[PDB]
Amino acid sequence: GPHSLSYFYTAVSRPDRGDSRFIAVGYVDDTQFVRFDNYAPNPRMEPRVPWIQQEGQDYWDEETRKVKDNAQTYGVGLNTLRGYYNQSEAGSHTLQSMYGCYLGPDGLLLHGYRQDAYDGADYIALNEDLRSWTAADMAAQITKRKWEAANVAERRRSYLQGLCVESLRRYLEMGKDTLQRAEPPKTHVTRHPSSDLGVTLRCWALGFYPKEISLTWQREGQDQSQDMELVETRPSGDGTFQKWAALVVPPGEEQSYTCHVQHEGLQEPLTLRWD
Amino acid sequence: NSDTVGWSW
Amino acid sequence: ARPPKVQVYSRHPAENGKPNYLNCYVSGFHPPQIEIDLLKNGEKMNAEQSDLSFSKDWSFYLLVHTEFTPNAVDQYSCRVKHVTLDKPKIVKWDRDH
Repeated sequence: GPHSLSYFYTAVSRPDRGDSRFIAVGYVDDTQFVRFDNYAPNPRMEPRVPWIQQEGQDYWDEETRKVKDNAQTYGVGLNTLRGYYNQSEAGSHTLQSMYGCYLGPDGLLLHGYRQDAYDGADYIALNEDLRSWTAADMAAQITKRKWEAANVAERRRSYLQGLCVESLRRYLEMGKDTLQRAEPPKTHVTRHPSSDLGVTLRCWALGFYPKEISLTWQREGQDQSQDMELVETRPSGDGTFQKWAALVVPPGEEQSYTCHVQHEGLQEPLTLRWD
Repeated sequence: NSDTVGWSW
Repeated sequence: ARPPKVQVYSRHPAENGKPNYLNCYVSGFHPPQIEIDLLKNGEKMNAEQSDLSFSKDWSFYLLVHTEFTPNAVDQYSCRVKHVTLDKPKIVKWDRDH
């Protein structure tokens, strides 16, 4: 509902050879806008949508600076967490972070977050009040005490409340023609007679944005939604998304089943059938 | 704009 | 380590002899090291790979994609190699799924 800006950091350790790969991606809602990779020679913060090229080179230099520095913080942090868990230097390990802000009716911050995972598992998270931490295990209590005593919460809070939402507003203005348009699903139902007599009905939703959508199948006699084969929501390749939900129905009974499509790009919910 | 992430874990 | 889920699909409904985009979506995997190849009749196609990102559950997702004009004989498939799979996962493109 409210717009958001987020960054996704992935740091991977290299077995017994001291470096660490750092990958960062920037999103405004469900649209990737920036990227950074320190495998590249002379790594830089690079744009990955047309609109962010509105920003001049001052922006790109500064952001490049800050994600290079962040990148070495994550290298050290990898070696530290490997310390806490008493792991060897022969295996590769992963340190991930995601953080971001949602812009509220005020022009201010609705809510914001910062979460950290080690080897794919929850490690530490900032709480809703932006003044306290939640440690996922024994080691994250070490990190937690450290971060309370140093008031790291106020660094992430002043960022979320200040720079994060201000930049979010600017980015929403720059890409006004793409980021503020919710695009509804184009929908239709296909029919596949296939199991001697069972017929497969497949309800498609293509071309929509943002990501979140709901598709369910309903049968005329029953209040609960039907069992269905549902694919994970997937990118179209052009900035939109797509999904389908299918089920097998007895031959001749297709008009008992309805597909229900909910998306915030639609005026009201959509009912659709094999016509 | 990025956060500045500088404190050790 | 969690295995990857792999989807192969066109951006638009397939029409023989009319240009489209072939996508290979790979998600839910950990760790992030992976090999994703779009195959046209067993031979790797030149395709761009998206920048590494992850979901709220920390599992990774990547999109490999290139242009294609499908017909009634060309066989498209996506080949994935990850530490969770000892033999590669090949999923063949189907216009209906």
